[PDB]
Amino acid sequence: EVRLSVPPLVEVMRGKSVILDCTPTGTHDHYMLEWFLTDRSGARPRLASAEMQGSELQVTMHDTRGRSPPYQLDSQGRLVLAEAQVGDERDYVCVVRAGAAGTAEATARLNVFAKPEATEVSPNKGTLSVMEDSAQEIATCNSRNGNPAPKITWYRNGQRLEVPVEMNPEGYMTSRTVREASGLLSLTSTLYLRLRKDDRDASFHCAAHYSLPEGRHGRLDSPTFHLTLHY
Repeated sequence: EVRLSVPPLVEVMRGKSVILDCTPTGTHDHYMLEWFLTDRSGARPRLASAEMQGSELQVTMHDTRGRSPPYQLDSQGRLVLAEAQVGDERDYVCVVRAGAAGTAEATARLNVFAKPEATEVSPNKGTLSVMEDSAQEIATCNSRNGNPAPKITWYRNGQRLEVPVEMNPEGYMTSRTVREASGLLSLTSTLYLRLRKDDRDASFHCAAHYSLPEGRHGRLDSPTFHLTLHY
């Protein structure tokens, strides 16, 4: 009886082309292969249909959701996604119809990893003062348009500031994750610290940590800055 071999997980860098395999076994010379997407509504819009006979394949496109560039099948009926985008991060179903041998389906999850833009740091140059004892707005760090969501850390003189996101009088950081209209995820963190005399000479910077395919990671450090103080 027919059986379908589809990779459960496929990972790609944004912008890179990727192919989704669907190898049927236990079929004869003649069978059909179809690709579908899954809607949050449960419905499954058809992507493409392919009729295989010996080695001859006839493909018909049926895409109704649209893509740029367009979906396409390869000579084996594999789904080809050129220039992967976050929009492509979802489930894909392959169905094979092999007549008396049967019918089978399998799902592939495609994860698209987008490295966020260069880590941008905006120091507070307006109100910092060292006479004051409250937790002052030191700077804001932005890690835009990534996927998955980036993570931000803070440093003072090369050592990590282990400040929590909880509230407290001496130091902490905020985190705001925005889901862009595109689907991409931008992160904003602001560092808040009580300032002391020693901080007059301290240098600061932030860093974004992002996930990559095969469980790899990346890291984008922002430029280092010194504090602008007012008297």
